[PDB]
Amino acid sequence: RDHFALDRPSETHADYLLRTGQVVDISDTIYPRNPAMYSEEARLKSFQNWPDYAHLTPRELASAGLYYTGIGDQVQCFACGGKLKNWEPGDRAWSEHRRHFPNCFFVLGRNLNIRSE
Ligand SMILES: [Zn+2]
Repeated sequence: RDHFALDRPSETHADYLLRTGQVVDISDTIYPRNPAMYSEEARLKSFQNWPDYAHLTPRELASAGLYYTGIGDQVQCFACGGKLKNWEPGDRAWSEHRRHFPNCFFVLGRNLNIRSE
């Protein structure tokens, strides 16, 4: 019969929460387009032999969700898929990433621990 007096009928898990919660962010997926550099450390490898005049720091790029494709000073976002070339002095690595691709789920909430609050 109705074990537990009901059997957790009202809300059980995501599959059930879908009725209201809904997992679909904005109906456009959101999985990384290059997990190879999902971790900051891994991203480091991306900048294997990072020049000294590129434009910005290699790590910072990783922290910004940018993976180097060996194309000179051209970096791209492995998450949403935002490539940017022809950088200039002053334009923050990801600062231009959002300007040309502001729909990056990483840009907004940053992602990763970095709780603080
Ligand atoms: Zn992005």
